[PDB]
Amino acid sequence: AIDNGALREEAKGVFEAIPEKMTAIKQTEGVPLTAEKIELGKVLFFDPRMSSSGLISCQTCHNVGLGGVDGLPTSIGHGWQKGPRNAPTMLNAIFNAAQFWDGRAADLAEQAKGPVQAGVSNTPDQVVKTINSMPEYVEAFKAAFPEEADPVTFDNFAAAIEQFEATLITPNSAFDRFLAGDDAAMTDQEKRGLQAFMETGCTACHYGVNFGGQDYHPFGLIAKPGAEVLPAGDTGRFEVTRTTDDEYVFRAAPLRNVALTAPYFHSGVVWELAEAVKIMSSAQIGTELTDQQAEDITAFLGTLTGEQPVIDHPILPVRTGTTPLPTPM
Amino acid sequence: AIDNGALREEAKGVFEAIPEKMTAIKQTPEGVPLTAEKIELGKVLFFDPRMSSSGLISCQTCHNVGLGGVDGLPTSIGHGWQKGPRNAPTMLNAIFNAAQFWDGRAADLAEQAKGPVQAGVSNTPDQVVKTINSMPEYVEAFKAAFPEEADPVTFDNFAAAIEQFEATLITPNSAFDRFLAGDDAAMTDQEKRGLQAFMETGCTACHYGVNFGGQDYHPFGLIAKPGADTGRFEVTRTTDDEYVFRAAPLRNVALTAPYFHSGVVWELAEAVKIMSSAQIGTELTDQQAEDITAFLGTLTGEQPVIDHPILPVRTGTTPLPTPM
Ligand code: HEC
Ligand code: HEC
Ligand code: HEC
Ligand code: HEC
Ligand SMILES: [Ca+2]
Ligand SMILES: [Ca+2]
Repeated sequence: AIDNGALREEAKGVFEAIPEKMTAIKQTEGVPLTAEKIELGKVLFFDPRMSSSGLISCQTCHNVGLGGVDGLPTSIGHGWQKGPRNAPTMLNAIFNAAQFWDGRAADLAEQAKGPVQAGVSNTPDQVVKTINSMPEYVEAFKAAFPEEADPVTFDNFAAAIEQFEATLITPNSAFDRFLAGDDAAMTDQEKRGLQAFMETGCTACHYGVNFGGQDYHPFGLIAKPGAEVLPAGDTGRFEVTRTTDDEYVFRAAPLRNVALTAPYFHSGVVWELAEAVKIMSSAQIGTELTDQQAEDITAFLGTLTGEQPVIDHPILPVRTGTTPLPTPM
Repeated sequence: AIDNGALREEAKGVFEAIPEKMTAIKQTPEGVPLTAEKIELGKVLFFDPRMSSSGLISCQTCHNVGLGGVDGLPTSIGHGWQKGPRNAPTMLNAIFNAAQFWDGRAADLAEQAKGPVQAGVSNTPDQVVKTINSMPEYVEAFKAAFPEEADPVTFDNFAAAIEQFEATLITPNSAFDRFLAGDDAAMTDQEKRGLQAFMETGCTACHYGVNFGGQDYHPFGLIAKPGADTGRFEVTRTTDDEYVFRAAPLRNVALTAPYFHSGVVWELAEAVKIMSSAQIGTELTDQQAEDITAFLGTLTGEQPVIDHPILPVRTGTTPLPTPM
């Protein structure tokens, strides 16, 4: 066992490296990324005054220094949520065709907007009024949206953030460098894991540029008896189960930077990556791993960690006399 | 009115410009030298929300570098020394404040060497250290920053590193400093009338030196006027001068609403008018209040531009965050 050329050839049939840099989005030549929109989006992403309490920004739950996530079990950040979910990483989110953790199959079907806009309530008006009250924001929106008479809209808020989101990509992980042609980029163990990941059927669901993130499956995590009275490391506390009549579905989690984004699953109840791998060894989904395979895939998944964005923290617009006051709650 | 040379000369006897860059801290002689390794580790810690039991709150949360070094909210509770919720003061130029707390009884204030980060600091220290030790990138950074120490991951060192980072959170070259340094056109006529009124109406009794405050305490604080505008609050003497408040440092005041220890005033103009009162020996005309308000905007310096640190990755034995 262990031919690099064979392994690379096989991995190239199913995965793709993350690009070094994005130049446009929404190619279906798409929409040019521009410095002005990117910078406004960054400002918006870090501004806690876009929340009612004035403490919560996108950066709070999708923290760029912590793998694009908050490292906590669950939160509620978007109107489309039925309940609390683990925050997915913003890193590489631009590549995910499937935009939600879970839903009724037939409802996710005819659903266009992502989490930022889905459904979106009072918020848009409240966001715009907050933006309008600060002249530095108004000036920024006019520069980012030069062809727009009326540029401070919730759609434009969402558009500027999406442009910033497109810069939050993590090229040059060990796996990507292996893929490009560097044999020494991965260990023997990590290569054994790549091989096992591909042969045991994980790729049915975790494939393409993001190793997941593209489609939904009638399978999701549940607690076994006493899960909440058992050691947070303890094996066999949770397992995956097929939903009844396949009617409810979960997105196959995009596994890029997975080593950075514990805890795991839609409920954020698993803290060890090895345990998440063992849980995805299941007769029900059609994957079974030996102890060895589980160990090697775990080591493999560490190679999906890319170069983290280096981001200057923005200086936020000063509030003015009629900026809406934050709510205590 | 407005002999520039004379006004500048007057300002220099009572205020100082913010230095371009700090080189050492704790000069009591050559102080402690600032180093790259310590500043860097201090920045990581400052942004790391895993330093709180909830895993959500970092120093950055309440002292937000993109928001003038503050959270912009009326009050919070961040340090075991607080008697009650207080408006979070700015991190910007805090290094220069000899007075360390919003308020307290004169005596408890008198006996005390440790600032907010360390005062009264419980089980926190062990929890913090355990958390840092569980991540090898932290242990490496601590070894690099404190090379002379066999046991470098301590709560003392956590605070010492953050203190070095804090020393880079300074804001030189405000319009007032540029005027002080010789640029007559750095401030408008109104702003200069404001400087002049600030100096002659007695504000400098308490708001003086490099930070326009931050240096001592006074038996005077903000209280609400009953009712459930403009006459909503007033400054008042404490019950007998045993209870005192720190003269707020006015650097970057334009950026750090809301105002006063309770964070109940939103408009700078109103905070100025509040500080006009015979109680403290100040009295402003309508025109002086307005000129002083414009002037206080010349205290807004160059905001630090900081690369957001990439945090150490947690491991199997990193303590889990608390539901809260
Ligand atoms: C916590 C209180 C959050 C706030 C603040 C923000 N987000 Fe979020 N985000 C959060 C959760 C719990 C989820 C999962 C929702 C679900 O049930 O599917 C999300 C999801 C996203 C995504 C999708 C990522 C993907 O993999 O495709 C994106 C792009 C996203 N969120 C962006 C985002 C923006 C731009 C925010 C500021 C306006 C924001 N989030 C805040 C939790 C929280
Ligand atoms: C389709 C039937 C799947 C196959 C085959 C595999 N996975 Fe999977 N994975 C799938 C879903 C629907 C989910 C989310 C489930 C939930 O309840 O949250 C996942 C999730 C993971 C994770 C967690 C990643 C995260 O960010 O939380 C990991 C580490 C993972 N899956 C690994 C993995 C392995 C190694 C597989 C082959 C053995 C595998 N998955 C197969 C869908 C499907
Ligand atoms: C909100 C939950 C906060 C957290 C998180 C942090 N701080 Fe804080 N800080 C907060 C308040 C309400 C106050 C005033 C305390 C008082 O009543 O006097 C402070 C004060 C400071 C200061 C004093 C600054 C000055 O103007 O001289 C400093 C230097 C400071 N705090 C530092 C600091 C550090 C390093 C933090 C992370 C360890 C941190 N604060 C968190 C509110 C909150
Ligand atoms: C000594 C008795 C003082 C004199 C004279 C002046 N100020 Fe003051 N100031 C003082 C204290 C003790 C405080 C905080 C009190 C509290 O309850 O919080 C302040 C605060 C301010 C502020 C608010 C700044 C903030 O960051 O919250 C401003 C804008 C201010 N002071 C301005 C000001 C002016 C214009 C003065 C001359 C007319 C003046 N102060 C005098 C103490 C004292
Ligand atoms: Ca996660
Ligand atoms: Ca304030």
